[PDB]
Amino acid sequence: MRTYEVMYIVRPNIEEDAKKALVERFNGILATEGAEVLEAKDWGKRRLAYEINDFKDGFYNIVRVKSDNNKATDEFQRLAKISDDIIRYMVIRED
Amino acid sequence: GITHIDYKDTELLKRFISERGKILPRRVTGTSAKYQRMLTTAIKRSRHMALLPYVK
Amino acid sequence: AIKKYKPITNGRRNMTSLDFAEITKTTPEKSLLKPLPKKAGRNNQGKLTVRHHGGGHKRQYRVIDFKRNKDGINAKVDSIQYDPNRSANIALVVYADGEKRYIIAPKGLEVGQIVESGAEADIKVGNALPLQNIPVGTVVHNIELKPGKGGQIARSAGASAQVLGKEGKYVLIRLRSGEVRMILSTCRATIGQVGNLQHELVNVGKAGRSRWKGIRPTVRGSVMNPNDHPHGGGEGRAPIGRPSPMSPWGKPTLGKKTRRGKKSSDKLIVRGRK
Amino acid sequence: NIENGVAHIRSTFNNTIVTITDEFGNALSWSSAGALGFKGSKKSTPFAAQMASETASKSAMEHGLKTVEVTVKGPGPGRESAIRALQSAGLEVTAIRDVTPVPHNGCRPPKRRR
Amino acid sequence: AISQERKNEIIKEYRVHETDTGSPEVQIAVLTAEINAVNEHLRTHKKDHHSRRGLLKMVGRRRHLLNYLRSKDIQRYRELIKSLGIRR
RNA sequence: AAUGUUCAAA
RNA sequence: AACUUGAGUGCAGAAGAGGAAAGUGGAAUUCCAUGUGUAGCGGUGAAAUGCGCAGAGAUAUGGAGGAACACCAGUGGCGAAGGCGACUUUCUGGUCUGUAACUGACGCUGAUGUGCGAAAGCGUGGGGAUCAAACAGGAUUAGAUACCCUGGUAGUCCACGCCGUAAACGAUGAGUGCUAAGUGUUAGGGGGUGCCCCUUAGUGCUGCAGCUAACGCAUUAAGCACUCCGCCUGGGGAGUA
Ligand SMILES: [Mg+2]
Ligand SMILES: [Mg+2]
Ligand SMILES: [Mg+2]
Ligand SMILES: [Mg+2]
Ligand SMILES: [Mg+2]
Ligand SMILES: [Mg+2]
Ligand SMILES: [Mg+2]
Ligand SMILES: [Mg+2]
Ligand SMILES: [Mg+2]
Repeated sequence: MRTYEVMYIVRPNIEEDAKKALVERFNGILATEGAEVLEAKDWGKRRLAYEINDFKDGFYNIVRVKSDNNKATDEFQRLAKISDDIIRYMVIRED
Repeated sequence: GITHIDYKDTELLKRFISERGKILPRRVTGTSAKYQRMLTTAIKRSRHMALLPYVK
Repeated sequence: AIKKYKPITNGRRNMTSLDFAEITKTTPEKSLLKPLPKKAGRNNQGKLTVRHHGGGHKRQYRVIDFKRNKDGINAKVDSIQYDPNRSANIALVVYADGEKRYIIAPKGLEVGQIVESGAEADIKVGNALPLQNIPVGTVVHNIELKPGKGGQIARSAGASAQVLGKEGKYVLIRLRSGEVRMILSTCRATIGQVGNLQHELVNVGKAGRSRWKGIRPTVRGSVMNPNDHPHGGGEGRAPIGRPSPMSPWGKPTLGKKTRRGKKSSDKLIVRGRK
Repeated sequence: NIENGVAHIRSTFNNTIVTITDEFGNALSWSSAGALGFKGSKKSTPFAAQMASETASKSAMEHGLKTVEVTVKGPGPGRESAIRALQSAGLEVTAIRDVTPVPHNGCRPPKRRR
Repeated sequence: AISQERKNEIIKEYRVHETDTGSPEVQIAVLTAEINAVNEHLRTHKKDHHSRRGLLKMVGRRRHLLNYLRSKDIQRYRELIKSLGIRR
């Protein structure tokens, strides 16, 4: 009942099997109690408008998640920070 | 009459930032008031995911 | 929190004890208690080396581990138990093999699954895993110094160091007291902050509750007649006269850095206390 | 030392500094009003700028570069008379930049004079 | 606080079948539902203060309506207290 | 952007 | 006994820096690290104290740490008042419009009590980047304990607990009806063709009627009526014993 959109960046300096491994794990983290993933969009690499972490480029991912009990995305918000394949991320509600 | 604006909009906000990197006032641009409240809550979370820059 | 005592008796008047709230007191179980004789500061000869120790209450040593074995094998925290040896509390875990052993207690837990040596294990509270696997920014107690020994760093009540960053064979971890020290990259280090936080807020009040701990009373310098302490006896009271304060064995004691020159660690110290 | 340079000038109300460097920040020859004997608030005149850009610019003697590409620190009264007079050593100004550090309400300023 | 349909799970279960609420016996139920909706919230935010006068004001109106129904018959009041547990 | 005090009695 | 206009509850939608609890980011100041470099930077009316060849300030990269969130931003919005302005999430109060389905006067004001209550101050903790009482040094004057400059401790920062005052100010208590008009603006709702006029709620200006000592207030009254509470009775002495 709360349309959680999340979207995140992946570091450019990886190999592509790991790149299609992260999109498999983090869409299984959201798969706990309602995935509802209507788009796993690899809206691809651009030059982001400034510089972060000596990285001039990034790999975006756009994920839509619908849920009710709203426990699910906070597992992502804990577990995405501690790793370092994701330089920035957002979760934003919409109803 | 244009509908509501998210920060997935890549370039729709860029015509309303200045060439240097700051917002335009409503006096300068000439739209309504509510629309630019949606701008000021849109373009900032555009800056948080770096689709639009801080300073040129 | 602490509880405070209403002044009813002129010794009790300001005394504030520690109030045991989160304790789930089992009788401390038989398979780990190891007998500890007291010794009152007298070495293998029998003469007094360090002063100010003496008859406390008869304690009992509870063998806990720090060289955490058992990779990938879980544990359930049953109960939190009081310990008289150290200052932090202690916690009993039970492995899935069926073995019992104690660990020191992190900040918040009453049951749950924590694992050890978990090189692939999520960094929750109390979870323990080798050092280069930790991301930068977290806090950490119970740190090894030479690998495989059993930690000597941040075991007290409340203290927690934190990782500033990495090198590749070392890290740059900054301790509780303000130093910044390189440690070797493959070391166990239990995540979290060690519990029992209000331990220094106690205000023991009576003279006996330092004497029950086993702390015999000291005696100051400038009362002794001058063959036992360099601030010797003078007429009346007396200013200390000598151009610094001094120890009983004739060393200066007020602002004199003493560490043994080199001793093979100064290339690891980056920044001392300030 | 070969034929390059970015110009870092500042101009506060005291001692407008000119310092030209290479593509990195390596200090060919800095110059000031203070190396010249201006002390009684002629530390900052446009005439103090008139011997500012000269004695740094002409003191190249290793590069004598092709352009200057000024970066203007220091909002103060010696701005444009240090960039017109920079040309008097023959260095071909072609693009200017103005970088003064604007806070975003970071630290509270010192108190008002009286 | 209460949602729409949860309020619908509490409004219809007290009032007489008038098919139109807003009675001096249904407002007490939804007010108490709003109280213990919010009074559990004030346990975990003991720093908050702008929420608390919204609590205390509607406690005021509940004490008004439970001191209006006296003037009609007490037999509504007695078992109406006995079902939805208040004091007094 | 100054360095300048005072005026015995209604 | 009943009725419904007062006040409430339902229904649809509409906004908002209303609060409390976690998390993320950018500009900047300062202090450490190393490059290049050498004779001063900083300072005011003018100058000095302070820092500097043992390697400064200007500048290149990098690290650490705390504080506040430029542009939007506006007689703009929200709260009872103090106040609240980066961004996202979790919990949660309040008001506005239209609608008529219920309840049928359930309301107003409040003596004592009960609570919120800027800034400084205090207690036990932590945190300490810029500022910055006391104080220290240099000028200024006859003297300057000051205004000026270079430093700098408390404090300014967070949690828990007190203190409970201010030009806490529209210097204008609270509630409800009524008496010309223009004119901006914000949040809606209907009518007629991105535009033109109807009313509700706030919020700015100009203005008759009326009151006013005069300045001026004037549909947001200081006008015309009612209801309840707080307060004054010449200034000093005194918000003191
Ligand atoms: Mg004696
Ligand atoms: Mg002696
Ligand atoms: Mg004597
Ligand atoms: Mg002596
Ligand atoms: Mg304090
Ligand atoms: Mg000063
Ligand atoms: Mg005010
Ligand atoms: Mg007014
Ligand atoms: Mg009198």
